[PDB]
Amino acid sequence: DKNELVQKAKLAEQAERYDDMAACMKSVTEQGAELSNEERNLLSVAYKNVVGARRSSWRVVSSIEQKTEKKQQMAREYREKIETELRDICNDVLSLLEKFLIPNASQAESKVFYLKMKGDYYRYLAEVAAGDDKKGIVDQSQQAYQEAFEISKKEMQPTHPIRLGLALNFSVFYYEILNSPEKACSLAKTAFDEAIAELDTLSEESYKDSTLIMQLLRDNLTLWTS
Amino acid sequence: DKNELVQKAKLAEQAERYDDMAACMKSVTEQGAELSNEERNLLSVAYKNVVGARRSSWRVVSSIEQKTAEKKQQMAREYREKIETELRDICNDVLSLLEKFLIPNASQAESKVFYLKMKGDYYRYLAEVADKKGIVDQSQQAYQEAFEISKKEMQPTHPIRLGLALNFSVFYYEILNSPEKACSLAKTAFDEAIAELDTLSEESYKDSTLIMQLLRDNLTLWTS
Amino acid sequence: IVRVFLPNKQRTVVPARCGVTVRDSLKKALMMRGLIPECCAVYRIQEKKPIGWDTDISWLTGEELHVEVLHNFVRKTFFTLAFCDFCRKLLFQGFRCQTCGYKFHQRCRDRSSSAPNVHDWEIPDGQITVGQRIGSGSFGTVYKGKWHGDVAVKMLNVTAPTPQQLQAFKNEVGVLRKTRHVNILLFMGYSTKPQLAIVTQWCEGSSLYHHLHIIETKFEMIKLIDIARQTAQGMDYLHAKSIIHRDLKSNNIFLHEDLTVKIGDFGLATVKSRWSGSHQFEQLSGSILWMAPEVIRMQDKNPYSFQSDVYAFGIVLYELMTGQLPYSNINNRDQIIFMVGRGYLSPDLSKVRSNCPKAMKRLMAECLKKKRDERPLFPQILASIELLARSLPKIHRSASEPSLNRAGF
Ligand SMILES: [Zn+2]
Repeated sequence: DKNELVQKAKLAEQAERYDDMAACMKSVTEQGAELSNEERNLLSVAYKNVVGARRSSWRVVSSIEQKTEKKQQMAREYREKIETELRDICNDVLSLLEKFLIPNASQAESKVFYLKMKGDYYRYLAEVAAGDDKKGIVDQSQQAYQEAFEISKKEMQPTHPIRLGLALNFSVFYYEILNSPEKACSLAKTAFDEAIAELDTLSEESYKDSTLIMQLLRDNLTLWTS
Repeated sequence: DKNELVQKAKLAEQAERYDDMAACMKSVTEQGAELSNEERNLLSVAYKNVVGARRSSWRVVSSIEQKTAEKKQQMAREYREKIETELRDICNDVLSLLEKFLIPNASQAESKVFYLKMKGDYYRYLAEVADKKGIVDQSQQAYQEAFEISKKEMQPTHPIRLGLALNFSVFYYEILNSPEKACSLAKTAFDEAIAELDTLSEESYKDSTLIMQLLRDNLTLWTS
Repeated sequence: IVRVFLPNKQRTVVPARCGVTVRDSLKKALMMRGLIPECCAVYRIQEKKPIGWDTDISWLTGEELHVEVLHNFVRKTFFTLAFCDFCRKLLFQGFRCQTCGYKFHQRCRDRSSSAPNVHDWEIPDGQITVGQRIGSGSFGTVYKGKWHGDVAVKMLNVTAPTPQQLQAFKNEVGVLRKTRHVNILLFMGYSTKPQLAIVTQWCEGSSLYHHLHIIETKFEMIKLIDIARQTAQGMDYLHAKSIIHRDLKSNNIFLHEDLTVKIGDFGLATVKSRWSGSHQFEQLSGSILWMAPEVIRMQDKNPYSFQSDVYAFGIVLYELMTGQLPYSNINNRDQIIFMVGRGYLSPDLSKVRSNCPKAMKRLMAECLKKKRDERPLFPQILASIELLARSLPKIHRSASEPSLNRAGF
């Protein structure tokens, strides 16, 4: 069935174990119907934590790799052991976001988030590669936001959380990955201020996500300016 | 390769990737060397998280299980079964390991208590997920053998003794339904330490007070 | 021999020989209630020179000791939303503990952040059916009546009109009109031509103070967290538009038949500190339990500066996790004012219930901290609760066997 996959996803979410849900949700992407918003963030959170679990795995081991000769090799081999795991899972979802749900869709904002994920996960793969191995991915990611970002500044109000979500993520995309703070600074201030003048109507679309990301812009800028 | 199995486990220790310490250290215990204090500890840290995090995963699935068509229940019930089998297989992995090479080659008096403490410990998780009487009595007998060796060899101001006292006591309250046995066990172990607090070492001061704190925090909790 | 003034309203005679220092002599008696020479502090009378733990007590015979209270770091990756607890930013990785519940900072390069996951009113006379007044309270009098149904009117104390003051209300009523929320009561309107009987919605259900001391009925503590969350969220939205409650009490709070809490009967900092001109300099009112130490001092020109309401929340947490008010032993209104504002007295936290998580007992260590510079704004206080509102089936056992520190300083 379909709701049994959906229901099991929620139950797996309960018990701190999302790897089980990710394999259950990865099947949901491979169904063929129209994904809906409520479980859409379940798709977002599922691989984000699954990758984040491996991201946190890679980020710490990278530290001790540089904090060091056979012992260095142990770190060197293990680090690549998880990067392949980190890359394979990202390629698993990059296949999801490419051939499965982008084609079938009819609401611009629904397309905005998935395109954000396409830029997201390609960017995630871009964190591990080096030199030539990432240029084909980074360029693919940049287009995923640029396609969505142009839909952002045009087709949706600045109050909606995803546009700020597309804004904060896209901005940091410039600072760390692309190493272009000037476009990040300009976009961050623009996205935040164009969204600070229309904060009158919040409760109709949860105020929670707004102020977090809104705050997450200024403090990030506080770091991005120092 | 045993030291190669070391770095692959201490590294996996700070990665939230613990199933790599299940593989690594389980392959150290089945070699035939001497289990020093360090690798002895990593075995406890590795499996406890692997089984405890999966144990705690069961508890959340249990709370929602009791909070109720039967379609919703059977799905929650099924997931309860799936983690259950993973719990036993990830605990019987330790239980079979305990028979093979751990205890029969125990080298030190304090050392064998540590494993004998774990024996009952890992039965307790298996005992509380459960066909029933056989598992629970073995735990107690494994605990009782730990009890026998503890009082006549284990010092009364040691984390393992207190931890064994702690576990064995919380064993009584939750499974054996004997709080009076537990509080008496807690008070007796706690009081002697208070007489012996004047003599300890900085290498034993840290973990000892934490257990007593929890043990005293355990003392106060069960009073009512 | 030396004395000890233990928390939890206790005192125990203890010996003190020669040579032995502060640490062991007291620790042999400190431990029996869950202390340690590195989580407490005592002072001597000189006026409080800090007497530490290494010092020798050979010169401390016939002395008095007020033992006034001042972790192991496992790792994790916070799947749900979870904020830091050293700078109150957003936290993803980092340390923790099995008992305390307190996160810790990790850069003290410094990686950046990302997007966290998710899931006018004119009223003329004619419909004003005013009934018996309930009673006094924080800023004045309240009237149960009827306006378009069972809706609670509310007549202020100083109803003396001022043509510019109505504009001030238009400043304070327009802001406090459209802010609808799941918890906050749906405000209706204001009595215009008759004296101001503010049309705020009335319903059934028992109050919180009514639910704990007139009847004094408690439940399973799973519902206790529900109260400390929704009131953290409902009053969070009020600080989302800077609209301070200014009168948070266990009285006005409602309960919607074990479904959800409801907060209301708030605001109007204009009638409070009435216009004696063009000024609205403030004053204390009602009782000083909920109200904050830096509002007691009478020197806070803007007392409700986004943190004096945090302390008001904590005085609701204490009423939630103790079943009793603060200071049931000191029962004089005028004198408790002197001893709370200057910092001589803080609520005795060592009497809280025994079967509550250490994390919320840490929440009261900050949500009731006397200073206003380290109160966690409701953004952080809101998020923390869902962390240990879904973490009930995880730490419900008896303090079992914890691991070692797993972290090196
Ligand atoms: Zn921090």
